[PDB]
Amino acid sequence: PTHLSVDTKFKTEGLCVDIPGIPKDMTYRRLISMMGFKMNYQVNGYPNMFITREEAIRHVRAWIGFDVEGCHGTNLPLQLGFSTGVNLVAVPTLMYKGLPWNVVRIKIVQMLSDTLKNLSDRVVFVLWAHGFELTSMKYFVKIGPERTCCLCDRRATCFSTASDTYACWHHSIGFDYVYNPFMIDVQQWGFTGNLQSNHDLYCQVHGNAHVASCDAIMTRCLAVHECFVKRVDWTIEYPIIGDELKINAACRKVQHMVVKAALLADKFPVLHDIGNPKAIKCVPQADVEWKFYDAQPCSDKAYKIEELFYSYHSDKFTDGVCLFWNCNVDRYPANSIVCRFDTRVLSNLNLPGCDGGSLYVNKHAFHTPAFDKSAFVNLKQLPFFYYSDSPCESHGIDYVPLKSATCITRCNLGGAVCRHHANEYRLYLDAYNMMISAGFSLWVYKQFDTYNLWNTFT
Ligand SMILES: C[C@H](Oc1ccccc1F)C(=O)O
Ligand SMILES: [Zn+2]
Ligand SMILES: [Zn+2]
Ligand SMILES: [Zn+2]
Repeated sequence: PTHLSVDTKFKTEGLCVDIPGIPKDMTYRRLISMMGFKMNYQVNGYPNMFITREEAIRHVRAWIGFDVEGCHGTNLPLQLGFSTGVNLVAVPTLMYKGLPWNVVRIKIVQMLSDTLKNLSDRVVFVLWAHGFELTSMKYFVKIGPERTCCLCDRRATCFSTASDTYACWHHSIGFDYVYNPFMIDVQQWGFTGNLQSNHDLYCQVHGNAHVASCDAIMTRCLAVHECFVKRVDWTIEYPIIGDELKINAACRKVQHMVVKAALLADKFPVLHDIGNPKAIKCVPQADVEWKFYDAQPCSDKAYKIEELFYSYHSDKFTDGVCLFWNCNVDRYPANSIVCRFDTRVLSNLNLPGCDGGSLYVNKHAFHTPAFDKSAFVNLKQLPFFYYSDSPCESHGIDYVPLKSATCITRCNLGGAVCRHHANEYRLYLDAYNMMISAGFSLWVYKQFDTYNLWNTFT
């Protein structure tokens, strides 16, 4: 029970308008053969072009929606649409004019390689299969045993007929065939009605401009909805592909800094920590009464503050301060410290999601509801600052004297930042900029003022 058996049944009703007469009784084995591919009884790491829903979820970074619409099918031009927004027109002889397959296949390899090189070791074509997309694969896809890249140790994803060589997404410049792609037909999952009617039940952000790329985007969106919005699996781990470790470490440093300074500046007697049920006190030495409230990361809509706080805990969330560290609510109370992931951010960790939301993949996959500026009406943006009450002592990298109004330390109060605090400030600032650029936004109660931290040095 690891791969999808080629002898598994494939429902063909969705294919019979493009392919009339198609047998009702059909396996993946017969479908792959009908698509013009020969598997040759091969136990060389590629047992099936099609994969299970579980294998698809583990490889969500590889997902590329793909749709083919007949422009006029042997004698007719085809419009090839991808979830990157690209539309290519292939003649048998972003909107691109009609061109023969030998040049279309070069564009396909370039587009996939540039989209996927920093995300995944493969491609998973996410389909809402009606026939033409499956019969078009023979024109740009080659299959065979699992291979390695000619220039590196990564698995091969592309083939070149010019050189008779194989390459990964990073080394495929000039390559013309997609090699050993994977695919999944969403229409096999058991749906009633067409793609648009199922997609529109959960999403208003993607429309139907009636082009192939619109269908491709909708197909991947419906797949993300089914796999990450309604169903949520936090047991699945994802490989490190970027700055995951530094971002996570930075997040822990900023949370401790900000919460510690808020408690020192306003002396709240109670902190209401709302969110992750596995949360730990981020400022363990603080005097404050720390109370926890369990809420898993919402993946569909942001929590209504009325449901989190009301229906009869100190009960009085108005006493002291509320900490919402990645706990996405519709409207934060005025007495809050907030970290909210901005879904609009462009990065290799943040994948496009459903209904304005995004799929943030860092160790685990978290579908996050659309960033909404109106959630922060009772608060303000948290300014950058660095605070430290530790002794001014170097212990144990070169130096240029630090001058900064935001280095809140005893040495800066005394008129000259020490070397230890300058090094810690620069480290903190790098961690802070890393967290911000990853897409996290920080918000605080309007009365927050770092001028109140200077008198903690007496
Ligand atoms: C990020 C990108 O966003 C849109 C794409 C098409 C239409 C509306 C969108 F918001 C996507 O979902 O692929
Ligand atoms: Zn390579
Ligand atoms: Zn959508
Ligand atoms: Zn110092």
